[PDB]
Amino acid sequence: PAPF
Amino acid sequence: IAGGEAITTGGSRCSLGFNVSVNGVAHALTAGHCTNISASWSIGTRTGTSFPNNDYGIIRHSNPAAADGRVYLYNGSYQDITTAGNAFVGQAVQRSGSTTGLRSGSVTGLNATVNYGSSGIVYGMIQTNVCAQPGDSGGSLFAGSTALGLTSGGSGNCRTGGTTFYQPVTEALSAYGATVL
Repeated sequence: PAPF
Repeated sequence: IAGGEAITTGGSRCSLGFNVSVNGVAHALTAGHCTNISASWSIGTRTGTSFPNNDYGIIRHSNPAAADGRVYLYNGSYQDITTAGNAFVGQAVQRSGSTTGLRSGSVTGLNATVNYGSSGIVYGMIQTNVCAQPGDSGGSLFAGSTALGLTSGGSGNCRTGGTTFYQPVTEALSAYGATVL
């Protein structure tokens, strides 16, 4: 996951 | 400007979460990983930020008339927001954001820990099967007129689908003594  | 619309700083873009009031003064909630970038936004000045651990931040509006207490549905209509609530597993939700617009899905988990690697770890996130893409962060997670969260991050995209995590809005409102408009 990653920050949008 | 309403929930889910673009807010920018220099070349960066995030989405507005919810317009709120702090002792009668208009502010906007968005993601903390967005407000960490700068104090100066298209809509005003940052007055609070918390990322990582949490993922929320607040901006005071330069123009109080712009604090629209609704969410934009990207179809020329808006959803009126009247309250804030807590999500529950299986709840039908919608998300609005400036890259992908409006998308729907359901809550699949609560209090999830999310490791963003170099960006850090966030705790207590709402988990959903709604897709999102870069640019959608800070945007609104809601169910009808009840505000639930702010888009933080996830995996995948809106073509293949993915998993997304949201900062519960009630923690952000109590951090700042704010109430949704």
